[PDB]
Amino acid sequence: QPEPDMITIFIGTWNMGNAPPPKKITSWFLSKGQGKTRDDSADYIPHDIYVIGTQEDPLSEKEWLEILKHSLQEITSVTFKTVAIHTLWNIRIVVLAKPEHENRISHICTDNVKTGIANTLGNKGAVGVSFMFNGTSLGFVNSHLTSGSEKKLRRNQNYMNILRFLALGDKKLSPFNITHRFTHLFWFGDLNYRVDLPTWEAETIIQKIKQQQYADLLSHDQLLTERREQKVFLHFEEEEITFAPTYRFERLTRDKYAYTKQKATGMKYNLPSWCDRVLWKSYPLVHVVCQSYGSTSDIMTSDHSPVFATFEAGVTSQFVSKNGPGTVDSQGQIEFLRCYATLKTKSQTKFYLEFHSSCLESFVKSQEGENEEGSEGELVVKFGETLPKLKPIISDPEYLLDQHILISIKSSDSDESYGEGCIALRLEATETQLPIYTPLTHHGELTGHFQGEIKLQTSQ
Ligand SMILES: Cc1ccccc1CNc1nnnn1C
Repeated sequence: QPEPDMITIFIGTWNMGNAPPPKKITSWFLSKGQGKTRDDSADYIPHDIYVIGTQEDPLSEKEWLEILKHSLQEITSVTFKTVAIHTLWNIRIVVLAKPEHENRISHICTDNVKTGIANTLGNKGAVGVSFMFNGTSLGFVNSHLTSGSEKKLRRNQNYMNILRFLALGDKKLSPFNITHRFTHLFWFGDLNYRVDLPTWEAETIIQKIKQQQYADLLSHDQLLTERREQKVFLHFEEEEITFAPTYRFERLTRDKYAYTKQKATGMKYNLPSWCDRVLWKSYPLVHVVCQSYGSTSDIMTSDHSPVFATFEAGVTSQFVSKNGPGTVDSQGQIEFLRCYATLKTKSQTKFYLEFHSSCLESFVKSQEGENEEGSEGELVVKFGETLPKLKPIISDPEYLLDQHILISIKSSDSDESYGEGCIALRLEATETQLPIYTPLTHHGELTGHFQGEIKLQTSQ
């Protein structure tokens, strides 16, 4: 029975509005409703992995698991295995997988982050799950960010706290946050970004929604504008939105948006918004294709509609050779030529690199680089041809060309990372000097760039 080179992943996010669900929620898992929807001919084909994020979830873990499993069993006639479940307050994540994957999944981690301080600590934050699926690392984050149209900068701060402090994936990747630890990272939830238009325009917005004319609304969506301005979710992708705003509905219908200020809302307006979102970030040149992104039309217990997204995702096998794992394969090597880091820092410490990869027995520290002044004020750290030759555990090109090298540039004075990035080994040629490039980030913000050339030797 061959190991897969692709899987499909279902991501759901639903703010349940503290109400129990209706008796039937199958439309959610079938990607049916509005937006980019799944073809009917696929309805009985199970996804490999289902990741369900809820917010304002009033159910126990047991109660929700029973509903989810019975829902999937009805669609697919498969009894899914529970990989992980984790709840912070009323924010929950459930991962379910086909039983045939049970012995492909390992290294399961869960964590949560509570956002805010005093007043603002006690209901918002995030939960996450990570695991290995054969040779591929997968991370999943469900966040419930700060509410309210005038709090976009708080949401952005919530995002940075979650990616700094959520402890998932391989703890040996010490310089790297969750935005670098996984082959594929899915980040979803009630992100709570709003359509930034005047309150007076509420009825005009409703009109536009009834006409399925979303362009003049999406151009004011805070998440799209903040992402464009590099304020949040740097280097994440989102499918185009082609479904109506998923908040704020009158319960028990979808015919009415409930936007007007009420005592129950703290006298705040809730103009129709795309609060409920799915984004992802995958390592360079790894297959990932969004095959659905939409909202259900028939689940009406909450003031939000559920959102679904599904993905094809490339996966790799747990590779064994005669040599690695447990030794190097002298027929393999990775060389960096003429490499330099450009850093936004004002600091004047010396810097060194660390190379981390599961194709290495352990991470590799470089010598210090040579600091020069860039023309437009910046720090350029030159490595020349000084970088250590990396010795992969396996030389087979079917394995090595699918790997990645994480790079951290660290201060010699403090050993703190000033920037992290990632280089794919999925090269156009072996035994050939080829350009490489990654942006560098720290705490998920842009801090610089790393560029140079690579020369990869495989057994072929
Ligand atoms: C509503 C539902 C529930 C469980 C499984 C499938 C479906 C809809 N799919 C379907 N019905 N007839 N043909 N097809 C493709």
